[PDB]
Amino acid sequence: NLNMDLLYMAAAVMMGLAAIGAAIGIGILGGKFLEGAARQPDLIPLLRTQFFIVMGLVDAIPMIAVGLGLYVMFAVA
Amino acid sequence: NKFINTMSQVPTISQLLPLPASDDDDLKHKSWDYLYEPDPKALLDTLLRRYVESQVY
Repeated sequence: NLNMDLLYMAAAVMMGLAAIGAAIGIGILGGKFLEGAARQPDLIPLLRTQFFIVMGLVDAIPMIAVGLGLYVMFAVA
Repeated sequence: NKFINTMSQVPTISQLLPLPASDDDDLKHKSWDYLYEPDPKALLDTLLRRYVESQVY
């Protein structure tokens, strides 16, 4: 019935916005990383650690969104 | 003239422009490359002008 037709729509909108948010967030963050690695070769191993430290918080909410999208799609169905 | 020694000196003629091809080789510049404010070429021009002034002095 109608329930599943709207619930696939709901999961779709939630994971789509999650995808845009996460991907562009890490896109900007990584862009500053690469420019910071460009000029000086010394600290690639250092910035690439601060990169993960921050990239964790970028992915905080979008994986709430993805978890709940998968939850809707396979368990609310 | 060149003050080679306390006891001896010699007259000389040396080219200051165009900039002579002094060896001046290093590759450590990769580690510390200058952030050119405002521009690289403007800074380079001021540096060359100062260098000619310095060599004359």
